[PDB]
Amino acid sequence: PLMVKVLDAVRGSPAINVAVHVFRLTTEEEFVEGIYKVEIDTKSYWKALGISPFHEHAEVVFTANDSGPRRYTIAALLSPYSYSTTAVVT
Amino acid sequence: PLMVKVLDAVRGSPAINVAVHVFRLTTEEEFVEGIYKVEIDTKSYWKALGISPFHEHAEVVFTANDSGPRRYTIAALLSPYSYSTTAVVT
Amino acid sequence: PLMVKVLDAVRGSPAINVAVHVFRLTTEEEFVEGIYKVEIDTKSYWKALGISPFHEHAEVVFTANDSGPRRYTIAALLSPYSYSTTAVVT
Amino acid sequence: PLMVKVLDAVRGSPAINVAVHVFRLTTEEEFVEGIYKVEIDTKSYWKALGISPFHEHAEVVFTANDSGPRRYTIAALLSPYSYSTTAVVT
Amino acid sequence: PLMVKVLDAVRGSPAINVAVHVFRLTTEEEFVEGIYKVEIDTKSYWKALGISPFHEHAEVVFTANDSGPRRYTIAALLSPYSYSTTAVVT
Repeated sequence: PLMVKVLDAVRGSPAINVAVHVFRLTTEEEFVEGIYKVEIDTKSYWKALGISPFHEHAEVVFTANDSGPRRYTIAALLSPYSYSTTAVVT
Repeated sequence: PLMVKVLDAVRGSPAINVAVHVFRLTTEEEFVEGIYKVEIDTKSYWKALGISPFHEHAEVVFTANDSGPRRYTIAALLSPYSYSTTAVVT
Repeated sequence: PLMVKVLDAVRGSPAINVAVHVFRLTTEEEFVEGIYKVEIDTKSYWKALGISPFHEHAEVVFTANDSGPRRYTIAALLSPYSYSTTAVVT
Repeated sequence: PLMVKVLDAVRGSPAINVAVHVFRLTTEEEFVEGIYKVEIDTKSYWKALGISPFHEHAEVVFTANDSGPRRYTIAALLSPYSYSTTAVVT
Repeated sequence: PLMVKVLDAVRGSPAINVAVHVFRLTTEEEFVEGIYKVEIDTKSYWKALGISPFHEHAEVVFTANDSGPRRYTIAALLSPYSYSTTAVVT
C-alpha cells in the first residue's frame, strides 16, 4: 500500500522545486543520473577512448591550455524565492 | 503500508527545494547519481581510457595548464529565500 | 507500517531544502551518490585508466600546472534564508 | 511500526536544511555517499589506475605544480539564516 | 514500535540543519559517508593504484609542489544564525 503525499495543500504563493521519485567499457544500468543538474564551464578532455587506443608506438603530446577571461554572474542558481528583489547590476 | 507525507499543508509563501525518494571498466547499477548537483568549473582530463591504452611503447607528455582569469560570482547557490534582497553589484 | 511525516504543517514563510529518502575496475551498486552536491573548481586528472595502461615500456612526463587568477565569490551557498539581505558588492 | 516525525508544525519563518533517511578495484555497495556535500578546489590526480598500469619498465616523472592566485570568498556556506544581513564587500 | 520525533513544534524563526537517520582493493558497504561534508582545498595524489602498478622495474620521481597564493575567506561555515550580521569586508 505504498502512498506518497507531497505538498498536499498550498494556500500561499510559494516557489517550489519538487522531485518525487517512487520505485518498486563504462556500463551504467537502472539509474536516475541528473534531475536538477547545473554544470557551468565543465570540461572533459579524453573520456572512454576505445579498446587499445595507443597500442604499439605512440608519441602523444597532450597540452591543455585552460586560459581565458571569463565572467559567470548568476544571481540565483537552483534557488527559488517567494518575495524578493534579485538583481545583477553593473 | 509504507506512507510518506512531506509538506502536507503550507499556508504561507515559502521557497522550497523538495526531493522525496521512496524505494522498495567502471560499472554502476541501481543508483541515483545527482539530484541537485551544481558543478562549477569542474574538469576531468583522462577518464576511463580503454583496455591497454598505451601497451608496448609510449612517450607521453601530459602538460595541463590550468591558468586563466576567471570570475564566478553567484549571489545565491542552492539556497532559496522567502523574503529577501539578493544582489550582485559592481 | 513505515510512516514518515516530514514538515507536516507550515503556516509561515520559510526557506527549506528538504530531502526525504525512505528505503525498504570501479563498480558501485545500490546507492544515492550526491543529492545537494556543490563542486566548485574540482579537478580529476587520471581516473580509471584501463587494464594495463602502460604495460611494457613507458616514458611518462606528467606536469600539472594549476596556476591561474581565479575569483569565486558566492554570497550564499547551500544556505536558505527567510528574511535577509544577501549582497556581493564591489 | 516505524514512525519518523520530523518538523511537524512550524508557524514561524525558519531557514532549514532537512535530510531524513529511513532504512529497513574499488567496489562500493549499498550506501549514501554525499547529501549536502560542498567540495571547493578539490583535486585528485591519479585515482584507480587499471590493473598493472606500469608493469615492466617505467620512467615516470610526476610533477604537480599547485600554484595559483585564487580567491574563494563564500559569505555563508551550508549555513541558513532566518533574519540576517549577509554581505561580501570590496 | 520505533518512534523518532525531531523538532515537533517550532513557533519562532530558527535556522536549523537537521539530519535524522533511522535504521533497522578498497571495498565499502552499507554506510552513510558524508552528510554535511565541507572539503576545502583537499587533495589526493595517488589513491588506489591498480594491482601491481610498478611491478618489475620503476624509476619514479614524485615531486609535489603545493605552492600558491590562496585566499579562502568563509564568513560562516556550517553554522546557521537566527538574527545576525555576517560580513566579510575589504
